Amino acid sequence: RNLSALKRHRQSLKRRLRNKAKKSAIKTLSKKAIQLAQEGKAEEALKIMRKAESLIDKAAKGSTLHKNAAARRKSRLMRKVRQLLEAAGAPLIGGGLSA
Amino acid sequence: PKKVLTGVVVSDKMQKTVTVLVERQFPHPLYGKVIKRSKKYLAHDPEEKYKLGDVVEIIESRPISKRKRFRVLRLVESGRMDLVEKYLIRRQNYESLSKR
Amino acid sequence: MLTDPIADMLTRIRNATRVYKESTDVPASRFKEEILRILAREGFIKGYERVDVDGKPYLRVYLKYGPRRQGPDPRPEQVIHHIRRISKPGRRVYVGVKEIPRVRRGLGIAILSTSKGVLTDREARKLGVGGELICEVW
Amino acid sequence: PTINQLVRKGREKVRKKSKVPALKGAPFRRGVCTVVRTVTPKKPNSALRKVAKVRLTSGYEVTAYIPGEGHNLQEHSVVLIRGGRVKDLPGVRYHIVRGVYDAAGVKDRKKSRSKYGTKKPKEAA
Amino acid sequence: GRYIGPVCRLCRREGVKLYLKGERCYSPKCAMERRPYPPGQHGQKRARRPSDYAVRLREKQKLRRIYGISERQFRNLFEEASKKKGVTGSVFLGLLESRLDNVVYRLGFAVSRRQARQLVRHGHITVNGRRVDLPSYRVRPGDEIAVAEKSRNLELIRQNLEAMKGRKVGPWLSLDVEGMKGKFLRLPDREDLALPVNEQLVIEFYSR
Amino acid sequence: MVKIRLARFGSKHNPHYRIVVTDARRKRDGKYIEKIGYYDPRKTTPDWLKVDVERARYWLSVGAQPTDTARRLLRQAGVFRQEA
RNA sequence: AUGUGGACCCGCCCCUUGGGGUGUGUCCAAAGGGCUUUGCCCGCUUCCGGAUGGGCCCGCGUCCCAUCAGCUAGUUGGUGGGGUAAUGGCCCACCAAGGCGACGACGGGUAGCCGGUCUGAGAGGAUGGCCGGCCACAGGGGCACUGAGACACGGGCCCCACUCCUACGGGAGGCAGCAGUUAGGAAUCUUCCGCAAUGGGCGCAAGCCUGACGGAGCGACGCCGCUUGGAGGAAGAAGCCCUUCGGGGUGUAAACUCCUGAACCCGGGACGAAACCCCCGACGAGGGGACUGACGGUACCGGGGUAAUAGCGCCGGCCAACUCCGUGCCAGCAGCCGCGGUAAUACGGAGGGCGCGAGCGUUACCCGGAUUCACUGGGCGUAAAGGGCGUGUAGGCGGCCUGGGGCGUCCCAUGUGA
Ligand SMILES: [Mg+2]
Ligand SMILES: [Mg+2]
Ligand SMILES: [Mg+2]
Ligand SMILES: [Mg+2]
Ligand SMILES: [Mg+2]
Ligand SMILES: [Mg+2]
Ligand SMILES: [Mg+2]
Ligand SMILES: [Mg+2]
Ligand SMILES: [Mg+2]
Ligand SMILES: [Mg+2]
Ligand SMILES: [Mg+2]
Ligand SMILES: [Mg+2]
Ligand SMILES: [Mg+2]
Ligand SMILES: [Mg+2]
Ligand SMILES: [Mg+2]
Ligand SMILES: [Mg+2]
Ligand SMILES: [Mg+2]
Ligand SMILES: [Mg+2]
Ligand SMILES: [Mg+2]
Ligand SMILES: [Mg+2]
Ligand SMILES: [Mg+2]
Ligand SMILES: [Mg+2]
Ligand SMILES: [Mg+2]
Ligand SMILES: [Mg+2]
Ligand SMILES: [Mg+2]
Ligand SMILES: [Mg+2]
Ligand SMILES: [Mg+2]
Ligand SMILES: [Mg+2]
Ligand SMILES: [Mg+2]
Ligand SMILES: [Mg+2]
Ligand SMILES: [Mg+2]
Ligand SMILES: [Mg+2]
Ligand SMILES: [Mg+2]
Ligand SMILES: [Mg+2]
Ligand SMILES: [Mg+2]
Ligand SMILES: [Mg+2]
Ligand SMILES: [Mg+2]
Ligand SMILES: [Mg+2]
Ligand SMILES: [Mg+2]
Ligand SMILES: [Mg+2]
Ligand SMILES: [Mg+2]
Ligand SMILES: [Mg+2]
Ligand SMILES: [Mg+2]
Ligand SMILES: [Mg+2]
Ligand SMILES: [Mg+2]
Ligand SMILES: [Mg+2]
Ligand SMILES: [Mg+2]
Ligand SMILES: [Mg+2]
Ligand SMILES: [Mg+2]
Ligand SMILES: [Mg+2]
Ligand SMILES: [Mg+2]
Ligand SMILES: [Mg+2]
Ligand SMILES: [Mg+2]
Ligand SMILES: [Mg+2]
Ligand SMILES: [Mg+2]
Ligand SMILES: [Mg+2]
Ligand SMILES: [Mg+2]
Ligand SMILES: [Mg+2]
Ligand SMILES: [Mg+2]
Ligand SMILES: [Mg+2]
Ligand SMILES: [Mg+2]
Ligand SMILES: [Mg+2]
Ligand SMILES: [Mg+2]
Ligand SMILES: [Mg+2]
Ligand SMILES: [Mg+2]
Ligand SMILES: [Mg+2]
Ligand SMILES: [Mg+2]
Ligand SMILES: [Mg+2]
Ligand SMILES: [Mg+2]
Ligand SMILES: [Mg+2]
Ligand SMILES: [Mg+2]
Ligand SMILES: [Mg+2]
Ligand SMILES: [Mg+2]
Ligand SMILES: [Mg+2]
Ligand SMILES: [Mg+2]
Ligand SMILES: [Mg+2]
Ligand SMILES: [Mg+2]
Ligand SMILES: [Mg+2]
Ligand SMILES: [Mg+2]
Ligand SMILES: [Mg+2]
Ligand SMILES: [Mg+2]
Ligand SMILES: [Zn+2]
Repeated sequence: RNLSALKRHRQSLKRRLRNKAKKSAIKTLSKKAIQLAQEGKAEEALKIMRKAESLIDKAAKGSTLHKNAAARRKSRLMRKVRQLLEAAGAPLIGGGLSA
Repeated sequence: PKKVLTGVVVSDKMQKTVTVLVERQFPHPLYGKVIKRSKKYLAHDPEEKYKLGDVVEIIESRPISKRKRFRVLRLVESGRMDLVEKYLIRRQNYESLSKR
Repeated sequence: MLTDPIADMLTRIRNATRVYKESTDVPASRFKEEILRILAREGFIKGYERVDVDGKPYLRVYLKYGPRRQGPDPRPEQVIHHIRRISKPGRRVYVGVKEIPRVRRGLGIAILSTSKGVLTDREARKLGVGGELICEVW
Repeated sequence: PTINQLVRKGREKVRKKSKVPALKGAPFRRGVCTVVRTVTPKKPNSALRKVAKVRLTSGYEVTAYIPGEGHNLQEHSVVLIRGGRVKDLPGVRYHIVRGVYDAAGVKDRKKSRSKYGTKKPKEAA
Repeated sequence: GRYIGPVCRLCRREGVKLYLKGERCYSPKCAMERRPYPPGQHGQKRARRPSDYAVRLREKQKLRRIYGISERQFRNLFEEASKKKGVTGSVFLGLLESRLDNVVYRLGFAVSRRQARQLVRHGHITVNGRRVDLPSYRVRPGDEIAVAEKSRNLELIRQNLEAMKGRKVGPWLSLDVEGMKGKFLRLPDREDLALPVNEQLVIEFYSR
Repeated sequence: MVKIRLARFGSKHNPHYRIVVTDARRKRDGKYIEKIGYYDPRKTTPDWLKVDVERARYWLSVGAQPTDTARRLLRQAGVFRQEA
């Protein structure tokens, strides 16, 4: 009785979860780095931000996040984590930052 | 080109923001008499220098805020509380139009 | 007080003419002047003379007319059949060089203030200007 | 006035009141006859003009004139309203079209049959 | 379609012979000769002074009744004329005269414009070699109107074509009588025919 | 992609295209960016084809894409004949 | 994993509102399928351009009622955040108390806006229907997903209203797509043909889909073109009208005589179609070669060939067209002025006449005439119109001379004005 390209929606369902799943990981990881960069642990912090950075762009290639959004994320991120580690912290690694 | 306008400040009472009063002269579409008008603008003063009377210029800019899309250009003729008074009495007289 | 002096001039004349007099005195200006002038240059008037009256300057304007007609009312034709202010303080009249009068089919003459001064319809067209139409005369 | 005033108010734009409001920008409007009777016109003359009171679509009930000589309209008779007063009879502002719905044309009328809803008669045989 | 029926009532009514029949409207008796008074019961009665409107009216109809066309087709030409250059009025006659069926009357292929039309309509007439059956054709300079082949003969043409030997056809006209063909040469100035009409009034009329 | 194609004009049974540039998702009589000549597919006139052949290649340069029945009327205008 | 190259933080560099350049650190790429296969082709991934299509913002313009005169809590600004392709009070905190309005806010009524369109001498006035550009909606609402792109007519979830199916065991639908039905209404069509052409989607391409479109169908709804004939034909029959009974009219009208010949019958028969593809050349440039027409056996061409529908309005004045009869303020007409009371050119019929003609009238509405909202282009002693009289706020207007500025105004050039 109808168009069988309703798949186009059923297709969306996968693309929905798939790109949704990655997207939760992005933030829950992004979570970590922030808390850590606030408690001096600039070591384990920039291990995550380095992981954060990769998590984003890796989805950016695909159809999830795109454009200046990764940039907008990553910016305000290392625009912040570093601006936390100013609380002594000591740049345990430039392993994220062109310090 | 970005619009260029010239007017008087009537409000400094916003933080780092001001209100510029712009006039324009032109003839009436049907009756040709040359007439004036006014529009207020909310001008950006990110270093609250400009103040009451500052006959100044402003320029169309990216949306600083709602209602607020003009940055100040430059002072032209500071101290003009005489023009300001016109805006003031006019708004004052409004009270004596209160439908009572 | 006089809201409009230029009108007052024209009107002073128009009043004077309708009783057929020699002269017509009127308060002085450098802008009333180069407005008259044409009226002599186009020979609507004899002409004038800057004079003073009671210590105060005026412009005795000398009136032309025509032939002592005959029949009842021998009063001659006027030179100035008609004259009226156009642009006024109540409503200023400006025109591009295109939008410009054909007063009484060439027989009449407009008078206008322009970027070169007190031209006429004919002149302002040829200089290519137009401006504040003062008045029309015939 | 003066020119200043003209900016302050302008000139007012007259407007135009209809004289056939029962129709609503319609050429016509179908209705149903309530009363069918005769009335006396303005002193000017005198007679017994046939008018119907018509309840139409829009709940409206207006007096409509019945023209020509005789008709076929009792009470409950579907009708069609035209537009155009009578002048003699005050209050009436509408005519009835003939030969449409329950109102029929004028019998044995030979001239202005365009009105009077009268079909063309046979002349030869 | 066109007017059909009583014609001679119209050489009259208008009160002026307008040669609308074949030879009759040219023979001693053109609906006017015998009875040069308006048609109907009220014929031999003294006219009352016309209205200015009435005067203008009669003048228009006359002209139209001469060329014999619908009021439809007629007025288009007036407005067309009314729109054009300079005189934007008197030119009118030029547009009327460019009508195929009109020309054919002048070219003496027929005698009544009514007869002319039935030819064009039956397509016994050709233009520049083209079977043209449309009495409204605005012909122009140098266009050529000739009898087609299936009809070069025909009793009705020959005598109608023959009797033309006598008169100087219009300045704007030309005719190979033997060759059965003519040329629209030019636009007939107002001069080129003093019609019994005062076209000034037709203008005056149509600006109601 | 942007395109070059046949935009119908004229009348019923009296075709009279207008050769033109627009978006492939515009209407076939919709708004265009630039007209480049006409085409009566009924050869009812000498001037029954015309191109501004410079512009034609210009849009073709930047990335226009004519139709399987628009190139034919541009191939027939030496747009492709590319010298030696 | 590779990194041309790109992104992010800090630096200086230039430039300048997050533009460009670079330094270091750290993150990012993937794809194969088909062969005239060993070479090419269709695809893949990063970056910069181009072009096209947009998003957001700004100035000016855009209806009626002041018998709506005061409005405002995300209200206004700030700071910092959240969010987006990105600005922003867009959302969220916190801080400040601002923001708007007689130049008409707020409220109410109506409306999709424009190119255009109608009228008008113009200035205007009126209007937005087909066509084109943009906005908005897809039963009423809300929401997000996928995606370059939507919050999506013929995709999805939820609520409501409504209708339908069912062994009732429960589920289903969204014509404002094309036709078509119903209801409402004074009123608006075929449940047609074809992708032949144009355009669009997919594919290397054949080819496929296309109620876009190209045609056909219905409706005098409009514009246009054409027919119901032409020449002849009487001092001018009959019938019908008047009649001062002498006559006049219809009327060259008919008849009648010649001529042509709409229709219809026969034959022929399109344009609209040239490319995609195919050959050689490298499938490119090139010549060249080939298939396909829904409309349709249609228009048009030839021959044959028949005198073949006319109606509607008006005929007191304005306003063109007049006489008998009937009627007797009755029956009736009417756009206004008004006609009918036993002699009606005004009713009704008739003869005749005027006016258009497959049309003629009517009603409704817009503009004109109306210079009767008057800018162009009007008035206020008695015709409608001077505030009962002051003082005065905003506002409008402003004398004589010389400078600077050149806002208005004026000129030129240029872009734009689809
Ligand atoms: Mg997305
Ligand atoms: Mg009476
Ligand atoms: Mg009486
Ligand atoms: Mg009548
Ligand atoms: Mg002219
Ligand atoms: Mg588009
Ligand atoms: Mg080709
Ligand atoms: Mg990798
Ligand atoms: Mg940079
Ligand atoms: Mg991939
Ligand atoms: Mg395989
Ligand atoms: Mg887009
Ligand atoms: Mg808050
Ligand atoms: Mg903030
Ligand atoms: Mg922000
Ligand atoms: Mg988006
Ligand atoms: Mg304002
Ligand atoms: Mg108001
Ligand atoms: Mg509302
Ligand atoms: Mg609406
Ligand atoms: Mg408009
Ligand atoms: Mg016009
Ligand atoms: Mg016009
Ligand atoms: Mg206008
Ligand atoms: Mg409008
Ligand atoms: Mg409408
Ligand atoms: Mg529509
Ligand atoms: Mg549209
Ligand atoms: Mg519905
Ligand atoms: Mg959809
Ligand atoms: Mg939806
Ligand atoms: Mg939408
Ligand atoms: Mg649907
Ligand atoms: Mg439908
Ligand atoms: Mg119904
Ligand atoms: Mg329907
Ligand atoms: Mg249709
Ligand atoms: Mg197709
Ligand atoms: Mg195609
Ligand atoms: Mg393809
Ligand atoms: Mg295949
Ligand atoms: Mg299908
Ligand atoms: Mg189909
Ligand atoms: Mg169609
Ligand atoms: Mg038809
Ligand atoms: Mg009808
Ligand atoms: Mg007789
Ligand atoms: Mg007789
Ligand atoms: Mg005859
Ligand atoms: Mg024969
Ligand atoms: Mg054949
Ligand atoms: Mg094909
Ligand atoms: Mg080729
Ligand atoms: Mg070939
Ligand atoms: Mg056949
Ligand atoms: Mg034949
Ligand atoms: Mg017959
Ligand atoms: Mg006959
Ligand atoms: Mg009439
Ligand atoms: Mg009339
Ligand atoms: Mg009369
Ligand atoms: Mg008698
Ligand atoms: Mg009697
Ligand atoms: Mg009588
Ligand atoms: Mg009497
Ligand atoms: Mg009458
Ligand atoms: Mg009568
Ligand atoms: Mg009769
Ligand atoms: Mg009659
Ligand atoms: Mg005035
Ligand atoms: Mg008056
Ligand atoms: Mg006064
Ligand atoms: Mg009185
Ligand atoms: Mg009075
Ligand atoms: Mg007084
Ligand atoms: Mg007072
Ligand atoms: Mg009082
Ligand atoms: Mg004052
Ligand atoms: Mg002043
Ligand atoms: Mg001054
Ligand atoms: Mg320009
Ligand atoms: Zn005759």
